[PDB]
Amino acid sequence: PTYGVGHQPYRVVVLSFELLHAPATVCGPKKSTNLVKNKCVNFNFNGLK
Amino acid sequence: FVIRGDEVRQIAPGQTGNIADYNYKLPDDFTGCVIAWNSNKLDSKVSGN
Repeated sequence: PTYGVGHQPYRVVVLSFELLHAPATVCGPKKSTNLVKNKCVNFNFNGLK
Repeated sequence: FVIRGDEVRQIAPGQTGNIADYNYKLPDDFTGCVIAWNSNKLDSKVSGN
């Protein structure tokens, strides 16, 4: 505990994603909406705008 | 130089003690290396040095 700041232990966590077109298993928290067909709409499918 | 083995922890950035503040002080923003090894075989006298 008496070491300098440059020698004190640091806990490190590394997150590695593999963003891809495969069907995602982990997704952020969002809300679904009813499906609308046959008109000009702005859609968002699993992060694909 | 030569110091007592226990005092070897006082030669480091951000340290305090007796050798650190009265004999040899290293800067907080210090870059380099420190090398210390036991030398009881070379600098010891039975009577006392």
